[PDB]
Amino acid sequence: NKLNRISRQMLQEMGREPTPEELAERMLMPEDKIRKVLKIAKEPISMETPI
Amino acid sequence: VPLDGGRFATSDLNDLYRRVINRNNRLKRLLDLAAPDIIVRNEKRMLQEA
Amino acid sequence: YSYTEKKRIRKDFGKRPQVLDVPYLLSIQLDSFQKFIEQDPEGQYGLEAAFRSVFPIQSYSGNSELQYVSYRLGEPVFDVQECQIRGVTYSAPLRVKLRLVIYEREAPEGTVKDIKEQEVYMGEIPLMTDNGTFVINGTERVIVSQLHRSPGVFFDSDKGKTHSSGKVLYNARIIPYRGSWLDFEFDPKDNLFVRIDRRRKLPATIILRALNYTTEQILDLFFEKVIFEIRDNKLQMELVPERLRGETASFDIEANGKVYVEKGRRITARHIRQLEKDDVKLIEVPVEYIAGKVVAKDYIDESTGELICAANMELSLDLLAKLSQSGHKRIETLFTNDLDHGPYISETLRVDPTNDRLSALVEIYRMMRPGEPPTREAAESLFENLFFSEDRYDLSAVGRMKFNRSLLREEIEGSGILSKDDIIDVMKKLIDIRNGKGEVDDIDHLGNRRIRSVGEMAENQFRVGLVRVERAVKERLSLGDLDTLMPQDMINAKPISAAVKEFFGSSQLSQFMDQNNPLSEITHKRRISALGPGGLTRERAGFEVRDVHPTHYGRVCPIETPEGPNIGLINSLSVYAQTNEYGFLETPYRKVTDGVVTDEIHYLSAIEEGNYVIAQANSNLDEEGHFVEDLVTCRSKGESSLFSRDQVDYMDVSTQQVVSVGASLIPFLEHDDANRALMGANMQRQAVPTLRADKPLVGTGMERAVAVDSGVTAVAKRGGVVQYVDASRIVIKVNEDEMYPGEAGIDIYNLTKYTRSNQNTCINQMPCVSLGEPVERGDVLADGPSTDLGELALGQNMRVAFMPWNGYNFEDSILVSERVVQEDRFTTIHIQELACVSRDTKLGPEEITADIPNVGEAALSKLDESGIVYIGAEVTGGDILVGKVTPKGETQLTPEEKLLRAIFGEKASDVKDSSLRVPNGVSGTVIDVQVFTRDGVEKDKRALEIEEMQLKQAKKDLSEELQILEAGLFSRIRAVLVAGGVEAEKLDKLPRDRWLELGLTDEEKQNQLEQLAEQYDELKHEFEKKLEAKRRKITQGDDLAPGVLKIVKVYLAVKRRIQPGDKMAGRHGNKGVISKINPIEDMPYDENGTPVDIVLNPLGVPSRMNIGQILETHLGMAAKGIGDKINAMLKQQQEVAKLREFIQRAYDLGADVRQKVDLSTFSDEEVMRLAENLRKGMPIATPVFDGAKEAEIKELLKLGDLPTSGQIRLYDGRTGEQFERPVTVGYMYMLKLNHLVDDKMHARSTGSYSLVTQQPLGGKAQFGGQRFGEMEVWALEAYGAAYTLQEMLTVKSDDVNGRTKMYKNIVDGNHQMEPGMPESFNVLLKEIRSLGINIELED
Amino acid sequence: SEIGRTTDPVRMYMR
RNA sequence: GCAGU
Repeated sequence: NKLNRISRQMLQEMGREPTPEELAERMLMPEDKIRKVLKIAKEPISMETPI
Repeated sequence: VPLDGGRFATSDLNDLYRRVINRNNRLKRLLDLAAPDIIVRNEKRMLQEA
Repeated sequence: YSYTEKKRIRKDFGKRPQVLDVPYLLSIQLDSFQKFIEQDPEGQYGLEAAFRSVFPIQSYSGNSELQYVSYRLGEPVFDVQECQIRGVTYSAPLRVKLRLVIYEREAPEGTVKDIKEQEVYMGEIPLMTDNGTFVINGTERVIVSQLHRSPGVFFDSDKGKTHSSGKVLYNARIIPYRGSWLDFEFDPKDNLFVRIDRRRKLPATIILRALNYTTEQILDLFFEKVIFEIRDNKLQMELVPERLRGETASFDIEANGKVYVEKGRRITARHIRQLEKDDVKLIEVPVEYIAGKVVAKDYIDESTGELICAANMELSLDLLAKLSQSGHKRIETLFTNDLDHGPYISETLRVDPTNDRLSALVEIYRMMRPGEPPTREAAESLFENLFFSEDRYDLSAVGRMKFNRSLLREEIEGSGILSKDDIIDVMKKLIDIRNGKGEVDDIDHLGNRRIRSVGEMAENQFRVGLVRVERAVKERLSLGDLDTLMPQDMINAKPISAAVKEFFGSSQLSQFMDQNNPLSEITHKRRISALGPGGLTRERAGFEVRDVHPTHYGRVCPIETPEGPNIGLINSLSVYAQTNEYGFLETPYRKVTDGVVTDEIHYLSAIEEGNYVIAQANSNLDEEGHFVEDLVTCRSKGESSLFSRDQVDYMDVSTQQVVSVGASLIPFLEHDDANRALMGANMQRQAVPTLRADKPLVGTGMERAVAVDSGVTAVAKRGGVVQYVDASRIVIKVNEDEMYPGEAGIDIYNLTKYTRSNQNTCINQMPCVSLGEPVERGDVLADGPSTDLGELALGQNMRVAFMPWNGYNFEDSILVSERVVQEDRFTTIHIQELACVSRDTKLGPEEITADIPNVGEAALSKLDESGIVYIGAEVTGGDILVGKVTPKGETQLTPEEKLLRAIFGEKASDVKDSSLRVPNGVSGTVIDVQVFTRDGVEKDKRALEIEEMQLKQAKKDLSEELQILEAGLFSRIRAVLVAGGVEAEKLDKLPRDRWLELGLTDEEKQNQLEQLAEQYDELKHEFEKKLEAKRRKITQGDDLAPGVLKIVKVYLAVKRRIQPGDKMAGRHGNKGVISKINPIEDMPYDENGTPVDIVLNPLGVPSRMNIGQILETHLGMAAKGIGDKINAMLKQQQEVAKLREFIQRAYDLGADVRQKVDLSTFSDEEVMRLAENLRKGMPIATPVFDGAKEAEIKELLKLGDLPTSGQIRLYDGRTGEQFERPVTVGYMYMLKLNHLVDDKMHARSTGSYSLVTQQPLGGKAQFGGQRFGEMEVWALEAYGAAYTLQEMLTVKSDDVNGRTKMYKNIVDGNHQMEPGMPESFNVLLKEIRSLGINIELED
Repeated sequence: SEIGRTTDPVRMYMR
């Protein structure tokens, strides 16, 4: 949630989605922690999703 | 099952079962807490509809 | 004449002089999106209107407001091509200048405390390229236009579909643009009923009582009163005469004069004429005349305060004698004349239970939200928010226009919400239609049906995003921190960006572009679609919306439509068709003032097309303009008939006005059946571009328009002279007349070389001009795919013979000679990207490496030291393209291979070969390799090599365009310097860098020198500004998906030659699969030994009556026959006078043709270039429905010394003996369609199986398995094939222990099965048991 | 009353 | 969704 809020404010101030290597410096967490957090936050697709 | 792109892919049955178990454990909670009848009636209705 | 179209002139057999040139064919998409994004001062279109629709956003209380100043579109981060390479959307950032106005706490009028304005960023909106396509996640997408029902009111009926009694039931329906539907209808007993959102029906007067009308007001609105001023004489009755129209008078009428009609007679209009001519208005009626009459007013007794008769109550004699005691002189009564007037409203008010506003609102609430207890201020807000709130209902400008036009109001403009009188007028027109005083609307009339295009759908989705933002801003302005926040702390860009993003990427109308040839694109952009959000569903669309209405004439093609489940739901905009300012298709017509058909053009829509009489385009007329015939065939109301010359109002503007740009390319369309024309128009869009484009010898003249209006070609923006031509670029030195002051005056055109289309074909631009030759504005400079000198060339002119050949052309098969495969005619290049994605697994990273375990050393021969293939490497199926390994663990090998490891000692590796290999059957050249590396991952030697190549190429291209432009600027400087104070023999020694500071005497041209020097300096500055940006875009990281480390994309370029199985076609619906590639010596051949290229079947002509494919052949014999003469004159090296004479005879031929090619003005060099371009057959133009008559084809055959019957005697190639009858031999324009047998053939023995059910996987991409479905099981049950069936069920799909045993038995030489229970049945028993049901197996 | 007119448990809760 | 039979 903190990551989504911070990336929301960064997108609002610089007009683009922030890279994890600047999202990690607006926060104070290591960049690989931001990478694993971004890898975690996804919800599973339903297998009944039509292609 | 994990898709190769790191994301997962589930069946809708896991979502429906997970809803059932959430409402059921909450009903057991409310029955232990001696909640008012409005709340336990609403929870029984939600478990029935889940 | 031209310069690009006198290289080779297509002889035109058209006879009607064209009055309107074909418009820009992609103006639908481009005009719509331009209206979307461009700035609107008056706020009517696009983004400005969507902002003013929502802003200003006031708070819930009114202490603060968020208003909108203006918006802006940022610069896109990446170019179109960079977005296609990096797989990102080509969009522009929406920078909106907002303003937060905050007041003091208690202000008199809302006097402000502070204003804080700043430029918030809300979302990115995808931009449309200059060809009407959108690059969305790298793929080019086309948002197809939608044909939906126009907002308004529509009166319709069911024609006795209910109650089995033949009673037509009428219904009015108010459809808003955005809002809730409102229906009125008649039930089988004439009670008016209302529905909202198609839920269960209320009586219609409940909504009249929801409005504040009482019962007497309702009866006053929907009726006219008959008044009984009961004088001394029994029921002295006031009367207007016409009320007596058509009824059986059982009472006599006596009033100071004649007894007019005896009792027991029906009376006619002459009796009413009698009663109104003798001027009787007040009569004497019998006492029982009130028995049955319904009172109109609420009659009260002022003596006792009690209402002695309620309104809408049937007066009777006892009730009449009752209220007559109260001393009431006038009795008002609803006048209901049957078959002219209806009891419908009164008999409806007799049904509803509500008698005042609150009870009606409560009934509407119980209808709308059932089971929720209604309160007063909840129901009276639900109803006011249904139709009468400007934020929850919109009858838009087109909706208000159609609404007022239906009810015959005078205004075309009004409010977007309903009103009392709107609903009253809809009910009134429905009652009028019930009384026979009107007619129901036609729901699929193209004036009741309108075009919603990309720039309106995108604005709708953007407004959806803005209201999702407005709710959050209203939730935010209701807080107490309003003195510290800026407006960008309130705007989440993700609602807007998500709405626009899902519309552009994942809508039904935003479709993956069909990019086979230029025609596929140019007819996918002109597509109309009844489906989509807010449209039909292809499964629930009846036979009538799928029909060709009489109003598609000139607006929608009748021919070009799909053939599958959605036919007539996907339409194609006709050639001249346009859209209204409201979105109604309009088509152009020439006004016929006094019989002189004026060249003035008026665009008539479908509703105003029926008021006029409109002559055909085939109607003959002299140079004066008058119709030379006297009964002109015209279209009056949707029906066709003959009219006098004086009646005719308008005339068609062309003969191809009715057909689309795909069907206007079919030559001799007037001789094909409409089914075969549909098939041909659909199969032209599937032809793949061959190696060398070949123009059609028989065309229709729309080739140039289709090839130019699609952006596949390079068209000169300004005229000039070709300074430099090259396979990769064309540099044009612009003429002095066309260049601006302070400009280099040089146009560079960079050509697209060998890139992938959406359909994996090659799109590749070849320069058409030569070095030094002059070009004009609009001249085609470089061809595209399927383009020959600026014409649209979708195939090749194959010499066909119509004869049956030994059964090898049986049932629409094609026999092809080997000289079509030799000459590489239908060889097509196909480019495939293949991606090797090195991901980060949880056991460790996968690495792109060249030391692959347990693979040969010869397999890694084509990989470089970095594990990736070389560019130029000829690969076949199975070869490793990108060497990759995934780390694996927990081997746990069986004891036997454990012993095997113990004996030989080859220890297994920790990595698994997951490399990217060429798919089986594919064989081609690697032509490009792209490596995208995640930032932080160190680049391998190949990525750094590709980057130094990219940086060298970017720097070299920018330096070369700077050298070109600066050379042009210095040539312009030298031209200005010699215009006065000429140093031409001094300036040639002075170096080019010294000419700027050379002060010339300032008459006026020193201003020119100032502007040219300033242009040169800012060119030098812009070169560096572009080079540093190119360098930082090259050397920057890639925003890959989370989890992947790098992606290597290998671009194979396969050359598919023609082979048995490949689907070939013509333009007349004559498809066919090649059945044999016959040797040259086996083909039939004429008396001169020329063999036949393709042998088609005569039996495919007469039943499917595409006679055009015969005439195209007979004329293609004529065209090439001209060429074979010019070629002969080019081999004897005849003088140019004889060539000029013969080419003038070939261009003069025809019966009053509209073109005049006068070679008297051609220079001899231009005649020679033309004759060199005509030595392969003279291209002929047969426009659609005014093309070449058969007599002209025979005259052209006589000119080329050919048999005028179009038939020669052939000889068998194998036996040398003559075929007993003359054979139709000629030149048909054949097309190789994209259904290639290489992409069709697929087989599996075993492979991957599905996960839940253990059956094989789906298709040839997942290695397939063919569905042995239900009808095939019935086929095996109809035979006694019990074992074949059983092995199709058990040991080929699902018996998991049984299919491995079957494999080991087939391998061990024993064709025997041991079938068990299919695993799908165990899945079924487990899924039935997960319901509360106990299903078992008994024994 | 409104008993038996709805199937939504949200509406029954609010009722 | 878009095509092919």
